[PDB]
Amino acid sequence: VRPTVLCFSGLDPSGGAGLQADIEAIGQSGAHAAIACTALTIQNSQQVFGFEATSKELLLAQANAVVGDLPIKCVKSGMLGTTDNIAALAEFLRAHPDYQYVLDPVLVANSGGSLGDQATLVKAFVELIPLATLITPNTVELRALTGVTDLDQATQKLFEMGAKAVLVKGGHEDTPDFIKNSLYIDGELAASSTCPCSLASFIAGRLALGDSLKIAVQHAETWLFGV
Amino acid sequence: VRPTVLCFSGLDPSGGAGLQADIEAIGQSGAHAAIACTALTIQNSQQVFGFEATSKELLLAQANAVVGDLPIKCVKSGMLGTTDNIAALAEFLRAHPDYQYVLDPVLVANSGGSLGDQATLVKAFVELIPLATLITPNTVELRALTGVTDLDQATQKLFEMGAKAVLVKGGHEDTPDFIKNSLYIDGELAASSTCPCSLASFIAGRLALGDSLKIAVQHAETWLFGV
Repeated sequence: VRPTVLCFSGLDPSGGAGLQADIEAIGQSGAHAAIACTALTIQNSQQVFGFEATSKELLLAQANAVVGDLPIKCVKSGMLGTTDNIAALAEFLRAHPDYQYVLDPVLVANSGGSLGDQATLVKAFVELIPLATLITPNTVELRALTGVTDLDQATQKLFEMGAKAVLVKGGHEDTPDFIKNSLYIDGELAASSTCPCSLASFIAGRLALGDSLKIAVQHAETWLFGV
Repeated sequence: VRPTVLCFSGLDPSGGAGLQADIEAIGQSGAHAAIACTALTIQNSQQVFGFEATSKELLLAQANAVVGDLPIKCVKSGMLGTTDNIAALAEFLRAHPDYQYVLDPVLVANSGGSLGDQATLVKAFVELIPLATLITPNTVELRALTGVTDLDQATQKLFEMGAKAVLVKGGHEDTPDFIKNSLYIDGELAASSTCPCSLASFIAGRLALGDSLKIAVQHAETWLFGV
């Protein structure tokens, strides 16, 4: 088996996002995907009708079945659904500090439909921020996590909250053709790029395969520049 | 969006089988996968610890969110978990007789671990057999569905039970290097082939794209001869 990325992600039946997108991205990165499903959502391209969040017990049962069997090198999270599941993931990560971890701070669906109570989820994410090898917020997620509207100030706030590295997707350098991404490591700009961007799972795959953070981010852009 | 295959399949956290394999195969066929998850299983490469079957209500809710939004052309089923879910799928298919349907009669995991009570599931599958465009049993599944050990006789029994077409995977022509597949249409041998075989979802994708059954089966073998 290839190095494995274990994904704590929700299921989108329409196949536009969620663990399906994780599987597609990780396969294309060259790694193997394993899945601990956090929720069965009821949604399509237009709206979210609702979701059934996985219990913390069933979430950890899925994850722990993978541990010891597959060569897990990295964890990726997307939709977690509940504060219980955020806490369960933190528990899992603290039991395995040797795993890398890519935090994609999903708060809402592509359609804008609810994937949980944002106020309580934002507060719960505080626990996961310092555990991540990389956090990948878009500009909306960045502001929600920090309560700061200025992008520069919000980025610094994330580092004050314990972030190790942050890939901010979008911002003042965007155009009709590209979203500009900025990679910060320990509060400093490390790479400033673009992307013709769901990058978390691909990056996780490259990290599992032994890439440096900068090399993983670059590969993910190259992948999309061919996608 | 590409033509869509809607998959009624279970989740295997280790990523060796289940809806993950459906997503990979359907993407490579050129179609789009949508998912109605029938169960969250707890398993790895070595064993099945257990599973939590999706309720018939949540199963249909996932499926119906996809209907009307995506261009569904084909349904594929794998693990269904419960007799309730087999009945729910039959209900769904009879509401949409225009969908093609590939029945992969999953009864047990790759490891040999239980995915439900085989005696009651075999009896429940009677309902789905006549609805399928194609059934894809391996030799074990073929014998279990029919209660017949002779492969030729079991195949004819499946047609007496209302089958329209059957792709039997494996048999007396197998070797250490290849499993031989036989495609029967209306009780007659239509194509006799080999395969260097989880073919159901790839075939479903090709059917969604407008291929004939024989052409879809051939494409699926060509795919593996490069995999």
